[PDB]
Amino acid sequence: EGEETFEAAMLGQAEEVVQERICDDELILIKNTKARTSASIILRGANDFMCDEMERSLHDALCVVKRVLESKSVVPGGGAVEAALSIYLENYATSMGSREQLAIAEFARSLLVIPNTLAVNAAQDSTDLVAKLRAFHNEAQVNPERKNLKWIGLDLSNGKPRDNKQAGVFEPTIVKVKSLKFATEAAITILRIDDLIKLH
Amino acid sequence: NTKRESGRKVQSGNINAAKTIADIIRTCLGPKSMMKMLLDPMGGIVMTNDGNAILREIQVQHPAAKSMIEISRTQDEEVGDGTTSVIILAGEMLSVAEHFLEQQMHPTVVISAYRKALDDMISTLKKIS
Amino acid sequence: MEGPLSVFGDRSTGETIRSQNVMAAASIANIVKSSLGPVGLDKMLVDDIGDVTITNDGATILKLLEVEHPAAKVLCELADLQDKEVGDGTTSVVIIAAELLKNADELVKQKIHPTSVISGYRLACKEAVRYINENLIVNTDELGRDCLINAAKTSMSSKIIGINGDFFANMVVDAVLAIKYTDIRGQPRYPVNSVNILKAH
Amino acid sequence: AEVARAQAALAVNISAARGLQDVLRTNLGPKGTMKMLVSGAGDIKLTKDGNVLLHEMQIQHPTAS
Amino acid sequence: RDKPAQIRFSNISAAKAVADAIRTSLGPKGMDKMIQDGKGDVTITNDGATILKQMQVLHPAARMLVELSKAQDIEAGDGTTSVVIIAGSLLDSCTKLLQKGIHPTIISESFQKALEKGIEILTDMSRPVELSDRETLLNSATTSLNSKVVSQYSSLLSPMSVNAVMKVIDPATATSVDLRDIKIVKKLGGTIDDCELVEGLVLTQKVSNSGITRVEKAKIGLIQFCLSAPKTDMDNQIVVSDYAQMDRVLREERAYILNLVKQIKKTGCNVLLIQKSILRDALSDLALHFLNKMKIMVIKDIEREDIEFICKTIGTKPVAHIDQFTADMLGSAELAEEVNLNGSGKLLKITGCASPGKTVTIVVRGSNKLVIEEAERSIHDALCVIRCLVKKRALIAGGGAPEIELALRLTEYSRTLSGMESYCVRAFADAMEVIPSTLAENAGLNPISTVTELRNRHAQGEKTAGINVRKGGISNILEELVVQPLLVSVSALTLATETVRSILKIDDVVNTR
Amino acid sequence: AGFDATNILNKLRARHAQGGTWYGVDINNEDIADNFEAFVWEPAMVRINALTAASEAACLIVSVDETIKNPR
Repeated sequence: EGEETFEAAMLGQAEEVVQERICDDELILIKNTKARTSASIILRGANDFMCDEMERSLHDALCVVKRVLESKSVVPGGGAVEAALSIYLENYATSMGSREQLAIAEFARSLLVIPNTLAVNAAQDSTDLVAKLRAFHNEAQVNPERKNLKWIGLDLSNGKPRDNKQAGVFEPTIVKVKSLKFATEAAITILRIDDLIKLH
Repeated sequence: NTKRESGRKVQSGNINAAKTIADIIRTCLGPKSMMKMLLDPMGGIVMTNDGNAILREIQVQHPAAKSMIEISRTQDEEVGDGTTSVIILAGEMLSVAEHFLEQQMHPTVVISAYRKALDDMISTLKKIS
Repeated sequence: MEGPLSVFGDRSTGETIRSQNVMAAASIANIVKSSLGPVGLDKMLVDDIGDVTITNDGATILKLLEVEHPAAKVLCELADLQDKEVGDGTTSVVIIAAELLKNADELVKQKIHPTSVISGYRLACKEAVRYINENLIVNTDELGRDCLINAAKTSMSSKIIGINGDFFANMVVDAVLAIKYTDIRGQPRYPVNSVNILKAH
Repeated sequence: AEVARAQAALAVNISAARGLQDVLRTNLGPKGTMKMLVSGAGDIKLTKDGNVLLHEMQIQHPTAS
Repeated sequence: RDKPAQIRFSNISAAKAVADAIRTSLGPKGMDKMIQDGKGDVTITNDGATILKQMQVLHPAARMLVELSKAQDIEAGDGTTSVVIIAGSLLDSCTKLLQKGIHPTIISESFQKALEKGIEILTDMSRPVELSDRETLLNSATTSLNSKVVSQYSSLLSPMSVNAVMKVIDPATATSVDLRDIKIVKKLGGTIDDCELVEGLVLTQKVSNSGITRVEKAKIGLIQFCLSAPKTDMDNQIVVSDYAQMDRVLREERAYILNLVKQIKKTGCNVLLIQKSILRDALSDLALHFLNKMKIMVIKDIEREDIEFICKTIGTKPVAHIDQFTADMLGSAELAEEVNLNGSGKLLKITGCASPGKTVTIVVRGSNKLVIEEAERSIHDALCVIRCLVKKRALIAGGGAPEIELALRLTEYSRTLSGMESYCVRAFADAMEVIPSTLAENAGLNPISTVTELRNRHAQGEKTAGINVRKGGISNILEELVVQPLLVSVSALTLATETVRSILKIDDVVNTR
Repeated sequence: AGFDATNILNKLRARHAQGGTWYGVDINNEDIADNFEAFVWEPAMVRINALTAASEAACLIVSVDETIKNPR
């Protein structure tokens, strides 16, 4: 109703409410909202899609800033991070011996299809990438270090390891610890039946 | 369920449906035209220079025969014309590009040649427009 | 479904269904491989007849495929479950599982206790899992030259849509700074899309 | 389904017409005759005129339309 | 004729084919099944123990294995596979003896010999346990509950398992203390820790609301009548052709029952068990409101076992019609209680009920069904494995291992008997060792490694010792923390022993007219 | 010797990830061990000889998808 009285509890508290029209664009701009610091980034595109254009490229930058805040560090994205882990874990198999050279090597060899098929989807394919991956990756340097004496990273819009070591197209540390368990899961999952039967 | 589909077979049927739809329509194109005459399963004949009129009124198929009318209709509404161009253009690019290039065995560089060809096309057009 | 025609219901005993399952895992995991990653080609997939969908995401494809095979079923729902974790690794967790279930099952037959072979896929996991957090080796957004700012510029520069990404190096770090919400359970997590971002060309 | 293209579709056309047409050529001038016409009704009709023969029954082809 | 000969073989064909793949037993072995059923029904199947009873088979010779499955479980509660899987070991010897030319009756009688010689050795190895003290009760519960669903909730369920039998425990050892006395009542709400072993008669009776028969001097009755009213028991002179005619008879129906439920309230009996027998339908839907109005728990046609639990445990009998008040054969309950845990759930507890030193009642509780399940089934075998000790005490091993110990030592009896059957028992004697081999069998490729050595190892560990399938490795198998009561396998032995000679007692199959 | 390849050999490959010196399966002893200490021996010549003749006809026919003949 339009006869209803109005009180000040709906009033915003900030330095100034000032209306700024720039780039043919006016917004109600609440300057330094006092209860909590706030910020809003007005894009400027050449056209509307340009704002969407720049926006999705932010999303790489966006989540990866957020995701490393979720859990610290990362992996190098793509199967390059596991491409070194394979012979790490096949040696981690090898000294174990017996069954423990078998399963532990079976697990590490199975890692390696992802990056190729990643590069395959980018048409940088397989023999090229395994040439790229664990030729860089070494037992001489097994170390994550903080740095590269091997490039264990894989950037994918590409299919190939690249030079961007802040790149948000490498995955964080989060899903990695998860997905491997889930990768171990779908395998161990089907083990489970005991005896066998047919309902008939 | 156990199922997977392999490589060229769809791509072929794509190129197949791509060029075939382009054939009569591109000959129906131009100052010297042709006609695309459908014969209905009922016996009625349908003769139209627009295969979009022909194909929608006849069997529409899961391959690009499904994807040609969508982009024709996409070409139908916006400017209002080019209706016959896209299917003769899309059937034109895909065939000559893919096979030789899939004989060179790669999807990706093929994808880029479009955007490559897009600007020069924009270029020499906007220039020589 | 190969094997005898008299009995059914995933019942061959045998390795027939088992090989079938490493085949049943294959074709399902095979679908993901060409969809694997963003570079994975978008797959036009016909849901009924005119009903059709174009999907390079494994999980979204895994939603579409009704699983008569448990192999198909244990791969789908779990990558569907990893999709309900985040969705990073949907196409990933699928593929390796095609090999590992032959790796998980096989050696348990060969014994050395029934429980041994399984943790080997768990330990090497944890091994890698321990190795995981150890990696700033590539992609350091835990630190960096500008850290998150150039990480933006770099993650811009990776996806970059122009010579921009400079003004957009700061915008992304604004996204964590503009959102102070400090996500619950003690996380200093700032949703990047919860910022007011008002697109005006 | 299937189609026909090039001169294959053309051959079907030009052949069906001239296959139907010379059947009608039996009649013209006075030295033509009156072509027996029996449609689905069963009535015999003898006409040297086109419209009767043409609009009653035809050997069915895309050209016959 | 040839048909008599082939059918026993055809029995041995279908039967023995089933009892074998019935061993993947335990293990994480073999790929999980989505079973399209004989009618086309897709069913996800795992854990052969239930897959035993689950199994739908045809033919007489295959179903006797389900019959065999049903036998061990209800007996002990443990070793559901143990009785069946050895029918694989049996029909091993059988054919070879029929291939040896041994007569079916001799092969039949060969079952009894090895059985006597078998129950000899299993008891010889088994280490006696005290089924009075809480200790091996806890321990046999422990390992069983360690093989049951909840290992974590094996803790509180254990005294609730141990006290349950020790409620019903009989002097020293004997085969007694059944699970029928135990009334397992699933209680929605609470948790598995909240599962409660109650000493007395508890009912699964679930009636309207709460505060209803929570009072003191609330007896639980059985009525083999139900209450009266016009249009209940007493007459109506008015007939309903009319909704108005419908109302005055229902009004007179309600008004009269309202007096009767007072007479049930003043009975001291605040739970009537209202006969499922329907007089007009007996207790009115108009009446249920009124009995509950007096805080008396009755739900329409009360669950029949509750009627018998109150008969059996409490000793309640019907009374005279409430018009006559009650003869008060309604058993003695100075408390009957409706408990809502978290303000939810319907459980009729009869406390102060007559109980005959037995009918201990575990109330298996949880907010979920799975929660109640994981509890309920686990405590069940814990109840059983202790009932096992009580029935037949000590412990053998578990997972088939001690049978190889019997197998080694039985071949020695098969050495002594010096008969055709000494070979027949012998043809069976080592046929026992197939179990741990076939337990470890189903998981994979490059097969042959452990199988013969799954046998060979034990004989290497000789007569006391062998490999423990649950923890791995060779030792005295009977305690690795791998046990089942001595009852379970000797219960497993005879049944399959029995059922197979019937196949030999078959002259020929038939089909009824 | 009645053993698995893998385990027994992974044992060796454990021992060859560890001692690595002569460890190898000893057949009539039905076991694995350092073989040169175990007296299980062969003069290093034929090994390289075999090793030379190993990779050779290998790398030859692997270059053969093409074999040619005459009936005449």
